[PDB]
Amino acid sequence: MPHAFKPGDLVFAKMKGYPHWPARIDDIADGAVKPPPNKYPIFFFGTHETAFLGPKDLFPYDKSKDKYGKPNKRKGFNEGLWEIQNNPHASYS
Ligand SMILES: CN(CC(=O)N1CCCCC1)S(C)(=O)=O
Repeated sequence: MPHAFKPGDLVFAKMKGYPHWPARIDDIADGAVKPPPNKYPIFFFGTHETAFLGPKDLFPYDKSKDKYGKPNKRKGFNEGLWEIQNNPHASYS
């Protein structure tokens, strides 16, 4: 059965107005800003943006890739697909 989300989990993350987007659950570094309660820090591949999202917007990558893992014209998306497939745990700083 599934566990709660944890840092390093890979997902497609959904934001109003954007296609389901390759992303990961990030860690929070020592001394770094924490997310609000019930929210996770989501690192979006390709754009390298962070937003705070709850589970309703997080789709596990293995289950969802056949549906959501296809090229999109949006800035940074295809770069994102390469990152999530080829080096999802690297430093993108
Ligand atoms: C987090 N993204 C949306 C977003 O806030 N923005 C898009 C990038 C420029 C700033 C505004 S995403 C899903 O990576 O496209």
